[PDB]
Amino acid sequence: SGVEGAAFQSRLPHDRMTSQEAACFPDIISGPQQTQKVFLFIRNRTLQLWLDNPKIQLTFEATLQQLEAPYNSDTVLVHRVHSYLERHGLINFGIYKRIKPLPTKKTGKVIIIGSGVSGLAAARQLQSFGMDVTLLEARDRVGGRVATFRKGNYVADLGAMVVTGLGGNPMAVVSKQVNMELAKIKQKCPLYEANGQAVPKEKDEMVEQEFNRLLEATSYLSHQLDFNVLNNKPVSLGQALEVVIQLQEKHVKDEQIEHWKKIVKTQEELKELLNKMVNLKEKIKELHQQYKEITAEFLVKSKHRDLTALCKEYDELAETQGKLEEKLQELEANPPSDVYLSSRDRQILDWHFANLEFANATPLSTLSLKHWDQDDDFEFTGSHLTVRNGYSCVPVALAEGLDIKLNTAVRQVRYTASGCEVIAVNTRSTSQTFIYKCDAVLCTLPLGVLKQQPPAVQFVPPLPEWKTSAVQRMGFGNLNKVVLCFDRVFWDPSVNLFGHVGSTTASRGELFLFWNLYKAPILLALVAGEAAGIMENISDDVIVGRCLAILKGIFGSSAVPQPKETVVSRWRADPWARGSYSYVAAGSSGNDYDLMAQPITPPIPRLFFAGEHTIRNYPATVHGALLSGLREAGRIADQFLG
Ligand SMILES: Cc1cc2c(cc1C)N1[C@H](O)C[C@H](c3ccccc3)[C@]13C(=O)NC(=O)N=C3N2C[C@H](O)[C@H](O)[C@H](O)COP(=O)(O)OP(=O)(O)OC[C@H]1O[C@@H](n2cnc3c(N)ncnc32)[C@H](O)[C@@H]1O
Repeated sequence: SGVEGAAFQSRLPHDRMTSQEAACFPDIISGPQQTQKVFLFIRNRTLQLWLDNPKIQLTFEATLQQLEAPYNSDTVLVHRVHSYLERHGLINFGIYKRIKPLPTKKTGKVIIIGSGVSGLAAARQLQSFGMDVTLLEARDRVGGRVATFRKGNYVADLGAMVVTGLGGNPMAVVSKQVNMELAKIKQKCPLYEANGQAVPKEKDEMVEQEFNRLLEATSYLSHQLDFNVLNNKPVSLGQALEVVIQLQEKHVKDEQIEHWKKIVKTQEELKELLNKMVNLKEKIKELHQQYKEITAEFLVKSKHRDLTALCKEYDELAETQGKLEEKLQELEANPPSDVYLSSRDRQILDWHFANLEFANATPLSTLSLKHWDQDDDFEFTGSHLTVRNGYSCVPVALAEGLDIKLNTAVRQVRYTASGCEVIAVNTRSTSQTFIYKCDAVLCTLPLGVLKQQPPAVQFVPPLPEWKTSAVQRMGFGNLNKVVLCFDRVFWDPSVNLFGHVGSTTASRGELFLFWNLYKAPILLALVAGEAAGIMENISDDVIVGRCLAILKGIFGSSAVPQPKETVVSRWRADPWARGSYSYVAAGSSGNDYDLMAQPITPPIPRLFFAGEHTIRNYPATVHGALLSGLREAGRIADQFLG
């Protein structure tokens, strides 16, 4: 299934046309289904040709010469499919050799706000389409939230560092184009408690099992019993989790109660049984006395078959007594669980919640119970990988040949029914400003900058209410890293990651996870959830000291030398980001991502949007950013080039 795999790798069903293709090829969708079969094959085959060699431009001509008969005869259809694929960034995207050099005459001018992956991806597309494009970047580097530290042989990412499974991932193509080295993340993640001792395989698995069960429960509660609103306030994932935990504790307490009652009941039956036996002994004594006084040949017989009958009674009770002392001791030896989670178990469980806070870049109490995993259905297949040589290799290579103006911060964006003006200032001399005129503006401003109050950049006219309302509802998280560069490796080189279990629920996200990913002796420590924003207020030295303390508790002091180099990110305080990435906040939904993607048009579309926050099925990702850029380049070219 070569062509079939090509469609998969392109996130398209191989045997049916998408709604997009239906709209662009209405004559095919509403026509002979045999022609649709032909359409799909041309489409799947063209994708295969491009995917099999993503370093070279796939021209219409080369596509035609590589298609087998009878397909190579339907010249017009092939061109229509090739044009569509190319326009929408499914082929000829990223970085590749052009066999058809760009035309000197550039049509239409577009200003791209932001030199991150979304802006870079859109820029390269728009340029290859023959448009005049210039990127305005506030920083003194490209890449935005993809940021790599490089010094000597030391390499470390302060922003994006993980690639999520290549099957269907556009980054698979970009990886090949820039020769980026990817290493699969080994699953083994040993956990160490606050005292530094490792958590036994048993408990680790047990608690991880409970974590999974608790999450599954919140999903059942949400997508079955429709428990998504309470007191008119949307329910958060954190909220639902604590409720599920409470029920588990209630259930444990109930089975404990019932058990104690079995004990008490058995204990009462015994006391009462012992009491009638004591009375039967007193009744036997009444006989082993008195009994012994000439008709006796019949009086002794009588007193005998009488005194014995009282033993066919007594030791008979000692029997029905042994069946209780047995039942009793059996119960007081097999007690149900005393608690749902021991104090130590709860801390380990909090580590798993912190991990989830890292993945969504926000405390669980802010996540939408109903929509936090709204995009799960779009995950790519395969192991998640890490960028051994620094993720910045992508934006750096994508910037090749582009007209990028660094140290240029945009402060105003004017858009009228007949053109656009973008005002920016030099960040090195806020005295001098710049005024760039253009036909269209592509804003790849991070959601955190768009939420900023007072606003960092002004829109004239101001953005619509349906747009600003979406920006306000959507969540924008935070996550930070501490890069520790050593001259020696004192950790287990075969382990990619290991966790640090915090002491309290509130600080569970503080330096809870360490990553071993590079050539040089470098460790990355994460700061998630509530800890992320707070720790930004701590100086590098103090935060590094707390890292070494964690490390020394694990590997022993004297084993951990002082770091030669350290880097600490503070994404929330970074004025060009104001956070790490978006998340679906309680009260928001995947629809806000669609609203974020909508162009603003006063008589015709003028202001466009790209960025990790404008792509519903792939939010908060580098690939999502990439795709949003390809998407917008297509929408813009359609408007200005037709
Ligand atoms: C910061 C950060 C982010 C991540 C991550 C870590 C950190 C510390 N990692 C996390 O460790 C895990 C997270 C992840 C892993 C697996 C699945 C999903 C996500 C990840 C990662 O590994 N992998 C990933 O794909 N994305 C990450 N993310 C998110 C991705 O990095 C982003 O979604 C993606 O890089 C976003 O690119 P973009 O093009 O949408 O936006 P920016 O790159 O922010 O560019 C906007 C530009 O506007 C510029 N600017 C600001 N004001 C200006 C103005 N008005 N005019 C001129 N320029 C302006 C800013 O400098 C900025 O460069």
